[PDB]
Amino acid sequence: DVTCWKYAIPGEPGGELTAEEVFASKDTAFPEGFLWGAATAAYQIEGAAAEDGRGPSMWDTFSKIPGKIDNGDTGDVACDHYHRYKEDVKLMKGMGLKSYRFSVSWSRVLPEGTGAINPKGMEFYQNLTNELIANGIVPTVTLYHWDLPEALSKNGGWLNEDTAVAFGQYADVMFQALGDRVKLWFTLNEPWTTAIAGYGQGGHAPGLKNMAENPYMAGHNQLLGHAAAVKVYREKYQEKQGGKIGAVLSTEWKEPLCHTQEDKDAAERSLIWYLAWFADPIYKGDYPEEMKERVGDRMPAFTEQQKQDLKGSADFFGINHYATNLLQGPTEKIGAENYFSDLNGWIMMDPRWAVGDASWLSVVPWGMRRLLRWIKHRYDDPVVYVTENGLSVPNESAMTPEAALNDKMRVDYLQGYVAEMWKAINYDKVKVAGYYHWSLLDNFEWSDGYKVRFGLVQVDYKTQKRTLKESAKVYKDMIAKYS
Ligand SMILES: [Ca+2]
Repeated sequence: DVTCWKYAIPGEPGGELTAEEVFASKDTAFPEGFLWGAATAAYQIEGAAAEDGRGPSMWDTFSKIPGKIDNGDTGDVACDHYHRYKEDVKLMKGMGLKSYRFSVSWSRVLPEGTGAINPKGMEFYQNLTNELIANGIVPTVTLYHWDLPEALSKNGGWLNEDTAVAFGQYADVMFQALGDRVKLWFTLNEPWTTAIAGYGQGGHAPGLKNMAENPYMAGHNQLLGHAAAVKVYREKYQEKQGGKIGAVLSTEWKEPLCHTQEDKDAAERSLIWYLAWFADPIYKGDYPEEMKERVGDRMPAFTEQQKQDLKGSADFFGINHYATNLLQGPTEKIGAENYFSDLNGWIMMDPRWAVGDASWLSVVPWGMRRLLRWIKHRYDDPVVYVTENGLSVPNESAMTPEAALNDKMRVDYLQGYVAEMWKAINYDKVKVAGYYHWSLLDNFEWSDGYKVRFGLVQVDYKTQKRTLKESAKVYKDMIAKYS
């Protein structure tokens, strides 16, 4: 008499409403001033990797090593956005985007990660910022989106607290240069992924392998980096510039496989290990107690000063979200030994769910609603920005370019997840203030290379031609309708 594979919540307001029904309703509206946007990251789109003074990032180093990137791809050229940024901004104007989320290449501004500003690098981000504002688009900026300067990577990267210090000094430089115009700052993008993929599994730069200790240490120093950047911002810039700052965290929604307390506990535990790992420090001042107790001497301890620096170090909750996982309570005692054994949960997908162009991307729109609601509950009703959400259409690169433009699945993903976001705003009272679709452009999808396509806008990498897909046009109409 144990119910499994049944995710509907009895009595949930709006639970049964389809995306079509949500958008057909005359009463469906979004908050005033809602920031409809799209997101990118510097290494994924800019190119010009070794021109105009840019120093190498650890992803330049990583991508040059045979076997690290699928199909031998690199970010050397990417979408050539460094040269073509004016055209890309005009595309965004045409779509009526309210806002754009981009990242700054740390090593384009500070080639060694510290020291002298590279004038042409700084000038690019000033020019990009001005171009956005001149075209009515609100610029929002990610300071760290994985392109750690190689010089810092060589000195231990996020396993070295020196990197956190350097990050704070870099944030300082960017606030001073752009903060008169940029009023929404994201410190780090997906510290989970940097820690696990970059330092734990080695699938991402810098390619290190240790799941017992490295993820927790890399997470630790990223958090210290966040605290340092926010401290600078609050003390030196915030009163004067009147902007806001926060982190961009990430997780799948974690849904219990069965209606048992064991599976409910396992699902909650995965949310803690993925998201609260970073958010409890930022909102409450320390790691979750259950993580400290489970992980023991493999979890670094914050000093008293660090806890003070971390508590309350966000003005909003940035969240990247794509997918949902089912969680099961293990039936045999799991030993705490490494990140995935520590969280004591068995992870799976419902085979009935559609998937994107990688196995991690399950298409489960209601996960968006449930995660947003979870965030509201745990972190005392913060301002929330959905800072990434999007779809890689399976085998899109093997389609004719013409067929790829008719991206019905991406249309359905956009509509579905936005409708469930709306439910969170309307029924669950989550204070969502913006939504940034991943991505404006097809781009360098890290270790998957260019084969995996997330764009609203198709890029022909041979000619660099941009072409709007169906989803871009649907998104344009959505934004105009709900201003
Ligand atoms: Ca200029």
